[PDB]
Amino acid sequence: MIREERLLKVLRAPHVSEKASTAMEKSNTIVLKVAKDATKAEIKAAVQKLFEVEVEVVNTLVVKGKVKRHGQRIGRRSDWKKAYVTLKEGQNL
Amino acid sequence: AVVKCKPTSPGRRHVVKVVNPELHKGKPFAPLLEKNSKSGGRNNNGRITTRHIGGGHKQAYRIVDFKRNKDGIPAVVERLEYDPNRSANIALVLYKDGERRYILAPKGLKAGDQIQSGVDAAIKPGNTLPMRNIPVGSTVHNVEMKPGKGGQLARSAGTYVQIVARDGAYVTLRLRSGEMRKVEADCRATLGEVGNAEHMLRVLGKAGAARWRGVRPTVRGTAMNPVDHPHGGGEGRNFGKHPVTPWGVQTKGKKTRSNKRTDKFIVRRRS
Amino acid sequence: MKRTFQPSVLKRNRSHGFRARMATKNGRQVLARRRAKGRARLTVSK
RNA sequence: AGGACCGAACCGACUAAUGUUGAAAAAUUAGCGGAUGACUUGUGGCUGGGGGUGAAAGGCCAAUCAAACCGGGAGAUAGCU
RNA sequence: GCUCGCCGGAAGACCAAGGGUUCCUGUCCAACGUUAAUCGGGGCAGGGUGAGUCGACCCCUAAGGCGAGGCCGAAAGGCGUAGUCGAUGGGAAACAGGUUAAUAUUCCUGUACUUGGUGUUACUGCGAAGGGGGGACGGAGAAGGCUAUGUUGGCCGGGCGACGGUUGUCCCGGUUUAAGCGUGUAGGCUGGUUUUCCAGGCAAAUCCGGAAAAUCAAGGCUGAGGCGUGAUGACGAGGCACUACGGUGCUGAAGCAACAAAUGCCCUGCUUCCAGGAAAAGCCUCUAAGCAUCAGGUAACAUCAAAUCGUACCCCAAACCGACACAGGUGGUCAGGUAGAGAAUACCAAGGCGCUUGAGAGAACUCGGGUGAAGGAACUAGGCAAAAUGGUGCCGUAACUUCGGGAGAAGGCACGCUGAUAUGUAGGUGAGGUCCCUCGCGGAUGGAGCUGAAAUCAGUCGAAGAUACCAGCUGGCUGCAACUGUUUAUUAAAAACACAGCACUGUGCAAACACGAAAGUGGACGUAUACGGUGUGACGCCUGCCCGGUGCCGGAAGGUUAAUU
Ligand SMILES: [Mg+2]
Ligand SMILES: [Mg+2]
Ligand SMILES: [Mg+2]
Ligand SMILES: [Mg+2]
Ligand SMILES: [Mg+2]
Ligand SMILES: [Mg+2]
Ligand SMILES: [Mg+2]
Ligand SMILES: [Mg+2]
Ligand SMILES: [Mg+2]
Ligand SMILES: [Mg+2]
Ligand SMILES: [Mg+2]
Ligand SMILES: [Mg+2]
Ligand SMILES: [Mg+2]
Ligand SMILES: [Mg+2]
Ligand SMILES: [Mg+2]
Ligand SMILES: [Mg+2]
Ligand SMILES: [Mg+2]
Ligand SMILES: [Mg+2]
Ligand SMILES: [Mg+2]
Ligand SMILES: [Mg+2]
Ligand SMILES: [Mg+2]
Ligand SMILES: [Mg+2]
Ligand SMILES: [Mg+2]
Ligand SMILES: [Mg+2]
Ligand SMILES: [Mg+2]
Ligand SMILES: [Mg+2]
Ligand SMILES: [Mg+2]
Ligand SMILES: [Mg+2]
Ligand SMILES: [Mg+2]
Ligand SMILES: [Mg+2]
Ligand SMILES: [Mg+2]
Ligand SMILES: [Mg+2]
Ligand SMILES: [Mg+2]
Ligand SMILES: [Mg+2]
Ligand SMILES: [Mg+2]
Ligand SMILES: [Mg+2]
Ligand SMILES: [Mg+2]
Ligand SMILES: [Mg+2]
Ligand SMILES: [Mg+2]
Ligand SMILES: [Mg+2]
Ligand SMILES: [Mg+2]
Ligand SMILES: [Mg+2]
Ligand SMILES: [Mg+2]
Ligand SMILES: [Mg+2]
Ligand SMILES: [Mg+2]
Ligand SMILES: [Mg+2]
Ligand SMILES: [Mg+2]
Ligand SMILES: [Mg+2]
Ligand SMILES: [Mg+2]
Ligand SMILES: [Mg+2]
Ligand SMILES: [Mg+2]
Ligand SMILES: [Mg+2]
Ligand SMILES: [Mg+2]
Ligand SMILES: [Mg+2]
Ligand SMILES: [Mg+2]
Ligand SMILES: [Mg+2]
Ligand SMILES: [Mg+2]
Ligand SMILES: [Mg+2]
Ligand SMILES: [Mg+2]
Ligand SMILES: [Mg+2]
Ligand SMILES: [Mg+2]
Ligand SMILES: [Mg+2]
Ligand SMILES: [Mg+2]
Ligand SMILES: [Mg+2]
Ligand SMILES: [Mg+2]
Ligand SMILES: [Mg+2]
Ligand SMILES: [Mg+2]
Ligand SMILES: [Mg+2]
Ligand SMILES: [Mg+2]
Ligand SMILES: [Mg+2]
Ligand SMILES: [Mg+2]
Ligand SMILES: [Mg+2]
Ligand SMILES: [Mg+2]
Ligand SMILES: [Mg+2]
Ligand SMILES: [Mg+2]
Ligand SMILES: [Mg+2]
Ligand SMILES: [Mg+2]
Ligand SMILES: [Mg+2]
Ligand SMILES: [Mg+2]
Ligand SMILES: [Mg+2]
Ligand SMILES: [Mg+2]
Ligand SMILES: [Mg+2]
Ligand SMILES: [Mg+2]
Ligand SMILES: [Mg+2]
Ligand SMILES: [Mg+2]
Ligand SMILES: [Mg+2]
Ligand SMILES: [Mg+2]
Ligand SMILES: [Mg+2]
Ligand SMILES: [Mg+2]
Ligand SMILES: [Mg+2]
Ligand SMILES: [Mg+2]
Ligand SMILES: [Mg+2]
Repeated sequence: MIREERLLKVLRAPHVSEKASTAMEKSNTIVLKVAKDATKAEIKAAVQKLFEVEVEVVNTLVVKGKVKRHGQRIGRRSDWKKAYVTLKEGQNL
Repeated sequence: AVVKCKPTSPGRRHVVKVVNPELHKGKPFAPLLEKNSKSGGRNNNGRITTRHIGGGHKQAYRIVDFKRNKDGIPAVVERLEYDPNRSANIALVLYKDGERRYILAPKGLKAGDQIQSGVDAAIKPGNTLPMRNIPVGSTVHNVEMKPGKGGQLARSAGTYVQIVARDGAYVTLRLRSGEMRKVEADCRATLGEVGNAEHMLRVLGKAGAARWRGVRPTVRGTAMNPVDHPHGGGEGRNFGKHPVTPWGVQTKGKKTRSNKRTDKFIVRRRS
Repeated sequence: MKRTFQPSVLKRNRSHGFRARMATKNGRQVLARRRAKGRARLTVSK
């Protein structure tokens, strides 16, 4: 039982890329940017609550920020978490 | 027994090994083993406090019963065994009550013999008695010095102690070193010499043989520089000094015992 | 040939890390000196 | 069986030539020694400076050692340049 | 794109450590790249790392660290008990195929497995901070049984050849399939089974250890591989159609046998030696307190859960350690063909490269090599360097010797190819068939097929048959050190150091000695056949005289002599 504020915080944005598009067409999987401390169970519960779909499994990876130089000054982007969410082959969000 | 190797190599030319066919060839008794890792001569400060120690073969400690205080229950010798931790052989004995113990093997003790400790034990090798019950003139080993503490004198291969006099609460022993010592008659002693008396006839034959036993090379003092040893320095082979230890104490004849606490028990020094 | 710096993160941490510094008063004095100087990196941990 | 023998990996470093503002602040090339052992190696640990460790050369202790390095006494002192 | 060359026990592939975006795509060439650059590990933007089973985390410990109280110390602190950390070690479980530009044992397909929680059903003595077993352990050697793998044959598909020949004993290619599940084989170990009793395992125990009978004599444990299934599946040469020249879609033959064979597996096994070869938990089992027709235990079934972190890329290197895109260093794993003893070496496969300045010329001189008339150490400090020797089998081999050696002493002979012995022998393997029954992963016979030395005889070619690569120079006298080792990282490898052996000496255990204001620790869980120090340095024959000097040991009658009074 994960409370509604937690569920409303964990999801951040959908991830837009060609690998994501291919996954969504081919394996019924959406790719999301989630909260850095979100767990698989929380992502599953949040997806089901706020998209009223069904989920069988979640796969998570943490992306590491890219070190970038901006006008001769070292700067590092933030690490974020990415989730691969599989839907139960009838949902089609 | 004592057998010379054949000179098939320079390292084997001079090796003499002592081989006992009667030693158990299998693994030791698992319930009576601990672990004892090596020190390297280093103390809890991490400093070398004894030199020429290091390396060697891994060993496991066999709990030997030096107290021999299971009185009245006879035991039978199961097998002689090789102990890497001492120069003597240990015999595994089995008590009538189903308990097994390691004891130092006396001379002539073979598998199947009966041993027993206590004041009522018979006068035969392997039997531990109080020294007031042991007759005067007997040859003992594994002697105690404080009653109930455990045997401490004459534990090495071939060693033993003579009982030369019993006057009062004290018995006079002729220690292996030649020193005559007094000890309380209540302390225990096992009858007979320690076995493996041929242990001193072995010849290591090569430097690696001594390295196997954890002994490291000894550098002569006269081969060093003066900053390292009192004997150091010289152009060519020079000595011109009185021999001393690496810490300046004269090392040929200067006595170092100072124990007024135990001076009273020494009837006569070893000479 | 074999140079003197053979990197190893575990040994680096166990020898010059924040907790190894804080384990002793001399280490804490090291940390105090570095804080007073204003070092942006107190220890090797970061 | 063997601190046995010949010989790769591996560990070493006897000779010669090259290089010597080097390809390299110690190497390359051709030969050379050991190669089941007192062998070699990975990982971790311990020993701290008049101290360690040293099969001992005053060797080694981070390219530094007849007393490491860093900071301080300190602008030591310098009848010398 | 086509040729050419190089590595192939690596200069190929995969990890660990270390690095951190270098990975992939688009774009740009100012600076960086020792030149140009359209290129790049460069700049800029975007993308990319998916796990119940891999690793960490986690449970458990080693060395060692920290350490409540404690002991000790001017202070700071030092040591350490109970504890608690600490892998480089022990502990549950997944494979094959497919797919991206970049991830995959992580995604998809197929087929599995492990642990734990619940909830029903049946039966039921459960219970530990305690007992026992187990985990759980060396070096060397040898052999048998296998597999990975390779070769050939069969089979299938294709081919009939740029120049003489090539429908054949001809050429090219393919001939693959896992974990799991079932079976239990080569081998290894072990006598079982049931009663009774017990000074042991801190108490208890039905568990372990011990004792005594009875009975049966075969039961158990472990175990590679093979076989069956997984799998009518997948993969598959190739063929057909395409975008669009990257690659997509469809279909898909054969998919067997023999032989050889590991350094891999059975095997933590076996034999043997002495230098005598971790710990703790998980696991199995026994009970105590306690609970007691409850809990809890076992079994079956259903259901749920397995979180978090890493995952790109380099990794003998242009990405790590060397200031460099630096001829250096860097642990582990894999291990094809031909010849060979071989992981050497030569040529090759898979695979990867041509080393980020070139074009000419063809002087001296320098570097690295080839050959050299006659002579052959005359060179030189010195045969430094070079040249030479170099394999296998057989014959043969001196002084001396510690009887092992010296010794590969020295020296010599044979060596290719073809045929026959023998259309391929001795040997190895071993089908069908038949027989036997304990009927099967069985035993006997049998020899098809496959593989296959070595030798002799005869012939034959060349200047030369160990033809390349590869691969001891030998002997004599002598000093030193016995020997194998070690050493001045970076001018000294030796005759120096060590050494086994010898001797002197200290040390009676709370040992001497050493580190330490101390507590403590090492010596040593050792006990005079032991330990420390010193000198000498295998072995053989030996080791002579001097105690005056200095040192040490012993003595204590006398002289002198501190604090103190
Ligand atoms: Mg999944
Ligand atoms: Mg144990
Ligand atoms: Mg010593
Ligand atoms: Mg010695
Ligand atoms: Mg010297
Ligand atoms: Mg010293
Ligand atoms: Mg001196
Ligand atoms: Mg002289
Ligand atoms: Mg003189
Ligand atoms: Mg050898
Ligand atoms: Mg040799
Ligand atoms: Mg190496
Ligand atoms: Mg040199
Ligand atoms: Mg070389
Ligand atoms: Mg070599
Ligand atoms: Mg050799
Ligand atoms: Mg200082
Ligand atoms: Mg000198
Ligand atoms: Mg430095
Ligand atoms: Mg240095
Ligand atoms: Mg000084
Ligand atoms: Mg001053
Ligand atoms: Mg100063
Ligand atoms: Mg000044
Ligand atoms: Mg002056
Ligand atoms: Mg090309
Ligand atoms: Mg080639
Ligand atoms: Mg890393
Ligand atoms: Mg970058
Ligand atoms: Mg790239
Ligand atoms: Mg690009
Ligand atoms: Mg340029
Ligand atoms: Mg330009
Ligand atoms: Mg780039
Ligand atoms: Mg993950
Ligand atoms: Mg695992
Ligand atoms: Mg500990
Ligand atoms: Mg402590
Ligand atoms: Mg305290
Ligand atoms: Mg722990
Ligand atoms: Mg580990
Ligand atoms: Mg593990
Ligand atoms: Mg990749
Ligand atoms: Mg236990
Ligand atoms: Mg182990
Ligand atoms: Mg063994
Ligand atoms: Mg072994
Ligand atoms: Mg096979
Ligand atoms: Mg196979
Ligand atoms: Mg055909
Ligand atoms: Mg033709
Ligand atoms: Mg063919
Ligand atoms: Mg199969
Ligand atoms: Mg029993
Ligand atoms: Mg081997
Ligand atoms: Mg990868
Ligand atoms: Mg590579
Ligand atoms: Mg370059
Ligand atoms: Mg390089
Ligand atoms: Mg090969
Ligand atoms: Mg050859
Ligand atoms: Mg090669
Ligand atoms: Mg190729
Ligand atoms: Mg020229
Ligand atoms: Mg020339
Ligand atoms: Mg020549
Ligand atoms: Mg000539
Ligand atoms: Mg000539
Ligand atoms: Mg001549
Ligand atoms: Mg001559
Ligand atoms: Mg001359
Ligand atoms: Mg001349
Ligand atoms: Mg001359
Ligand atoms: Mg020469
Ligand atoms: Mg030559
Ligand atoms: Mg020859
Ligand atoms: Mg000779
Ligand atoms: Mg010969
Ligand atoms: Mg035959
Ligand atoms: Mg075969
Ligand atoms: Mg002479
Ligand atoms: Mg001379
Ligand atoms: Mg020598
Ligand atoms: Mg040598
Ligand atoms: Mg060394
Ligand atoms: Mg060296
Ligand atoms: Mg040098
Ligand atoms: Mg003697
Ligand atoms: Mg003590
Ligand atoms: Mg000498
Ligand atoms: Mg005198
Ligand atoms: Mg005197």
